[PDB]
Amino acid sequence: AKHHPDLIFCRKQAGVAIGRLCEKCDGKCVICDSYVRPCTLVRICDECNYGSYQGRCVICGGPGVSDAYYCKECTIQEKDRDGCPKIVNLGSSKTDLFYERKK
Amino acid sequence: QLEHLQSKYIGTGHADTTKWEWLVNQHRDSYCSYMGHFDLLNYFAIAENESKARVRFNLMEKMLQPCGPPA
Amino acid sequence: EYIGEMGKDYIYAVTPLLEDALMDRDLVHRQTASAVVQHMSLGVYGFGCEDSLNHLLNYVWPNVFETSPHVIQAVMGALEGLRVAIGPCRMLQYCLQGLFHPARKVRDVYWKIYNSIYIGSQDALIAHYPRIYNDDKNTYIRYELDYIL
Amino acid sequence: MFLYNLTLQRATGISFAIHGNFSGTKQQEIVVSRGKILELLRPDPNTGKVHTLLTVEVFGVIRSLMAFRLTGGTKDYIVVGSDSGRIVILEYQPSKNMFEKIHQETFGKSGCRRIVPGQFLAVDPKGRAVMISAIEKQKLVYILNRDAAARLTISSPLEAHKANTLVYHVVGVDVGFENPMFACLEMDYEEADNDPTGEAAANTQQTLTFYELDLGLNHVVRKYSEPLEEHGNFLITVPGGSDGPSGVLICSENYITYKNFGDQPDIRCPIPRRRNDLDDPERGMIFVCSATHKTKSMFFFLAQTEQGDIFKITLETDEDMVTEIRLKYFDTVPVAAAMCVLKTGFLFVASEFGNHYLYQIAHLGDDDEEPEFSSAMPLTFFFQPRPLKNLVLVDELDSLSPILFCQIADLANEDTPQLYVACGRGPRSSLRVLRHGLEVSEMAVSELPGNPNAVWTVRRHIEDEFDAYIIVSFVNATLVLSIGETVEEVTDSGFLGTTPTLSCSLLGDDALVQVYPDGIRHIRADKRVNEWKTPGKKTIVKCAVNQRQVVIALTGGELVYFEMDPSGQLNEYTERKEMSADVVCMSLANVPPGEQRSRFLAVGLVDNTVRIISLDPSDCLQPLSMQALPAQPESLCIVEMFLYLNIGLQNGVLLRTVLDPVTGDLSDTRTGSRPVKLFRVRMQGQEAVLAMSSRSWLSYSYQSRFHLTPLSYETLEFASGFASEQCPEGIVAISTNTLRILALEKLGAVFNQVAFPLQYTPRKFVIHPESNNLIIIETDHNAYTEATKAQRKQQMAEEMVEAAGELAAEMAAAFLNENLPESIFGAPKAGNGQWASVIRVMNPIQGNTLDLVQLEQNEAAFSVAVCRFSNTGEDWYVLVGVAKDLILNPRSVAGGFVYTYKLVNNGEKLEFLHKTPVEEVPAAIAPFQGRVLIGVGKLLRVYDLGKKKLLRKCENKHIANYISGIQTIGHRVIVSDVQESFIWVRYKRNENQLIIFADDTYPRWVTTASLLDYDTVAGADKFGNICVVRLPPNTNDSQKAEVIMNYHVGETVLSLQKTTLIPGGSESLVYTTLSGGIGILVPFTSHEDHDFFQHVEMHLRSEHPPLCGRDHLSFRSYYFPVKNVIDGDLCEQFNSMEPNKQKNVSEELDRTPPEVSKKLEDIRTRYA
RNA sequence: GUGUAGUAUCUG
RNA sequence: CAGAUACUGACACAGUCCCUUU
Ligand SMILES: [Zn+2]
Ligand SMILES: [Zn+2]
Ligand SMILES: [Zn+2]
Repeated sequence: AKHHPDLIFCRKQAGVAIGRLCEKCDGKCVICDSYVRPCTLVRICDECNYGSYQGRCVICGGPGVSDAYYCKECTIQEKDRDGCPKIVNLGSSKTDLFYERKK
Repeated sequence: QLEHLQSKYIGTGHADTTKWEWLVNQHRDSYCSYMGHFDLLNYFAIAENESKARVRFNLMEKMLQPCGPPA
Repeated sequence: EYIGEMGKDYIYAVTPLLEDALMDRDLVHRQTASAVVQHMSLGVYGFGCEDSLNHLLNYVWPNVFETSPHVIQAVMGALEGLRVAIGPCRMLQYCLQGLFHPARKVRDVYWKIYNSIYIGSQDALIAHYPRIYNDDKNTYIRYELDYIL
Repeated sequence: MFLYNLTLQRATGISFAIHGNFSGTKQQEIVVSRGKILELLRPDPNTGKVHTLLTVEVFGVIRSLMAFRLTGGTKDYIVVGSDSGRIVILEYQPSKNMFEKIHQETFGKSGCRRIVPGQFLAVDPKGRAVMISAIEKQKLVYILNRDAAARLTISSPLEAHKANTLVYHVVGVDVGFENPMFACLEMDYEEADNDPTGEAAANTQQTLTFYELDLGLNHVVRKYSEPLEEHGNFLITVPGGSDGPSGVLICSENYITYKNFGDQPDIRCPIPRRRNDLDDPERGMIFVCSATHKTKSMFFFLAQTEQGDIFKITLETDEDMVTEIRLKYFDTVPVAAAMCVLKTGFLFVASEFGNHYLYQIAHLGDDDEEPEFSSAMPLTFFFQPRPLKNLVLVDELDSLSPILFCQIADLANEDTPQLYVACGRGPRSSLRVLRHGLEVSEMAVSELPGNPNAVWTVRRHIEDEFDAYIIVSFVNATLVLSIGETVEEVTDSGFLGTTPTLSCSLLGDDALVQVYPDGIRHIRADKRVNEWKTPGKKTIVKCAVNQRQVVIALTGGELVYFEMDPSGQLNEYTERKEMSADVVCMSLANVPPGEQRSRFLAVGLVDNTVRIISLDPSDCLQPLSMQALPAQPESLCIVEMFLYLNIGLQNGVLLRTVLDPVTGDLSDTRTGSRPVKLFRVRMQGQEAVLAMSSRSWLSYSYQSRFHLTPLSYETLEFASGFASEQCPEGIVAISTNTLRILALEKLGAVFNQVAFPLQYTPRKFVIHPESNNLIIIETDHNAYTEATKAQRKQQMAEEMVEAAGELAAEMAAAFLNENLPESIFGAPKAGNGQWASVIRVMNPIQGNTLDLVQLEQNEAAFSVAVCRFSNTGEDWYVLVGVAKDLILNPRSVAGGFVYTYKLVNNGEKLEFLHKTPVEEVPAAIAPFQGRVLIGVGKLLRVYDLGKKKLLRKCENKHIANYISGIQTIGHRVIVSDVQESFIWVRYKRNENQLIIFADDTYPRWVTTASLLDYDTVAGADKFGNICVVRLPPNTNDSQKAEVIMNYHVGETVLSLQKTTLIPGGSESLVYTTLSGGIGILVPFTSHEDHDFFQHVEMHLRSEHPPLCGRDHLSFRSYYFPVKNVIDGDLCEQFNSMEPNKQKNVSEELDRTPPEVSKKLEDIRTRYA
């Protein structure tokens, strides 16, 4: 999520595990959040795939249903050679409306 | 912050970078790239009557401290 | 962004609109035109249409010394998208002009731009480095590139 | 203006070599990798020669190459680490005759960066893991395994990063069924960047670190790290586990050391030194390569020094502890980059500069005469080199790797220009001559007075292995002969050859039928003659001979049908046909063993229409298809093996058509308005055709590719197949009113070479415009001239005599009268700033020097030219630029001199006239307008001839850097800088002033340039880029020049020339690479073809990824973005895929695969 | 209609 | 330090609780 300047990416390593995407975000770029021309698959480090974190969506974290992908700009710019893009942060715009709507 | 990616990669400078550590990295990168291309080493081995192994050994040895000692 | 490869024919029409878009107007105009230029340069990469991209590059550079996060976030993206369609050789000349500036706010921005250029296409900068003469006691000249057959 | 990049010759520069069972059977193949080309080749164990099986391209440089096999397997895999930034595992498929992608893992960015794995690659000998490491901080380890699917698997990579560490070499330690262990040579430099005094730069040792792979906890940790005494360069693995000890064989400078982890001593045996070395006694001795011949009975090792001397390392041990190392000098070979000890006593040597050899081992070196060294001897060993006495040469592979200069010109009495390349380096340099065609070999020459026109050679029996029958036919007379290595006149043939012979058929297994104008006479091996006389005044025209049937035609189109029977009796049909024209050209296909006979017969007529008549008697004498031709055909022939047909026309053109009763694909090409005949020949056990014209032509079908290549020989009119014991495969052909024998040995290729030996490395040469001679010059660093070497040897062999011992020193007498050669034993490299130059004049026709001029010490020749001045008449002066005390790395000189010769007596003499001293080294000499332009470093000057020296007329100082090139045209001259691309300066003769007006923006490391017509300079680059710079039309002859072309060949280019290559061709842009490749940059003609080619290239960019895996557009944009260039190798690669993928690629453009292939070959066959 | 970051201008 | 008026980021909207255990 490039809109929130609070989220922190992982950038540990690649692997043989393929990321998954949920219904809320099916054809969105992992970094660009675009909608055009998926090009390459997404790999995640073993630290991001273990037990309760297995088969979860990369951006939000819901039950994944379809494979993730990279847009053509990310392939031309070689932005996929960084590691895994899994978000390791809870966020501030998604963990506050909970307590705001509790009342 | 967008400085996370720029920090984990060596050779990245900042606002308090002195010329010496810029030039030593500039020379080290060239030395590393010399051994990559085969024709870039053929040219060096033909320019001076030496062998490829000797040129590679000299290039590896010169990487310990190029551009002299610091200040 | 949508047309992609087909933008090499309508490249001339938008230029005398970005030209007066990159003026001293509100920040929104220059913020949006930076993304426009980024997509425009990324869509035509590899087809040899850098003649107009070089002219367009002369307007993005003045709008780098800003403070709002959005405008700089767009301008750095535009510069990164232009550096792959034009080449690191042209960007290095612009960046090296004020690297060792005697101020600090300009030096920080120039070093950030240099780091952005340095991370990508690392090996492509070997042949584009300038020549620096020797000081009192140091070796600053790559003598291995002066060999003549 | 768009350009199309084709290729003519592929690079032959070997960098890596591996061996193993890459096929699956019990035969070992060699996988040799070029600079960016993956190649496979295997040697024949029965004859020793080596063939080629695959030359696939990977589109990217290769930095490592390793081979491994799984446990309990029988197939070898290939692991490739390259600039792609990934790791690739390949597999050879004999059925598909092509590689197979298996795995692909990404672990970083792309480019030869510092922290990027891919440089050093090591594999576990047992085949359980693989380690790929960078030059610094980026060690990575994978875990290979096999699963229930019998397929290779790759696990997640394991990081082993370590900051501030330089890696020299990585090798895999051999352990027997334990955890994998790897070794590396680290050297920290953190403390060297914090002490301004510089004392930390020295006294810094490097350690031998062993890395432990925990196979139960899935992590890698380092255990042992001990400092060393002196620096090393590479390591050799030792077979351990259950067969021999485990350890390393670190090869430091002037020493070899064995070290093992745990508790074990060390062994240091000094390297043997050559006896009475003529070089400076302060140069270290190091190894360059190694080998391994591990065998269950006994194992040894190999090594090679700087001078190219093979040793034999044997270890001594009792149970685990190694006691001593026993060296022994094996042989002497040219310096190589890799060796492969092959089974069955074969050794493969791949030289780094020159041809590639292949030796066989007769003796293993047991109970020799020379002693063996050991570490037990206290305290500078010596040995005496000698001829081989242990190996023999059985094969040599040509390779024009180090090409420094090229020039295409026509000097002989023909129309096809030849290539005069100046390749080679060192004492084994040569200047080869390249011409299109094949190599011609002859065995014997015989004189046959008269006027023969044809000859036949058919086996007596179908089971015969030696050809016997020869029927030499004159215009009317005949003369039967035979081949038995004693070819003479034969009489007992009993053929009654008193009539002209038109054919010699093979009707049955051994039945032969002769043709005479009065009928048909059968001639069986047994006394069974079936003669059929034909009364009348009209004779026979031709006859369609075949292995099972005969078809004949008479004057006016009177068909006669013949068919044989198993009993052995002839037959004839009772139907006769009528024709609308006359019989001119015939053809007949072969019969496969799987069918009773052929399918159809081809008949040609005057109306230029081919007629197809079936052989079935039910519908015999009935045409099926009709097709006219633009011109009258002359001869016809059919080739087999998917089958195609060849159509020969009256003029010099040959047409190729696929085998089909109805008309189909047409392939038109030029064969010179003369009749062309096509016969059946044999090659390597395969069928081929042979066309004869003003020049001989040979066409062969091999792996779905057709090459129409001529023969480098004079005019020929007839040829025939040949096979015997003396020659492996030859050709029986006749000559102009005489007899000859032709032989072919080399595999099908182009650019035949004839080598002229030289003495040093040629720098530049020029061609005399009147006597077509050469002014070749030479210059090499670290060398001694013919006089200094002799005087140094004489002085050295005098002080050692008076060594206070026995007055009885007679070895000087035996030493001064025997000098070893230099082309096999290397050269005595001495000094650090020594030079030697030689000026040579050579006849391009045959190799024989005309004059030799030897310069004195520390004089390097850098430029030569031939000029003619104005104040003097026809006086061809020769100017040579000579430096003085040139040191390379700390560049500093003390001036130079320019020589001047006269070149009298039409090109075989040279007298010294005078020399002019200069304060800087000259590099560019260019004559123009009866004067000479001299570029002395930064300064630029113009000189004029005087009486004792040269006069300086004009001076200009505006070049930013060192001048390394000058070319002149009209009033505009171009100065090639070393960092700036180009500088345009104009010379005016009114006030004698040089002014610069136009320059370039992007700096370039230009090495050569060539103006195309008037304003575009086709330059080059030191890194591989090729660019074209054009000046704007509105320039006032501050004003930059635009760039219209950019590309990245990937190899250094030092030759550019625009000259037609074939008669009737066009203007090309032939260049030459630094590895041995020749390419062209031909442009497009029409506009509807450029779009098709661009679409094909764009579609293949995604439908056919590179073998290693890398963006082709990014690869071609390595330094500068591509511009107005379309790759042609990728387009030509379309011919090699699967049929379904071919159809899928073709269907978008609404074309058939034959339609795409035909024009792809047509564009190539037109410009070259 | 509401909430989650960021930015510009006048006045006190 | 505060108030007011405009603006940007294809920002998100009972989001739902998925080792918290006897
Ligand atoms: Zn989601
Ligand atoms: Zn993206
Ligand atoms: Zn992760």
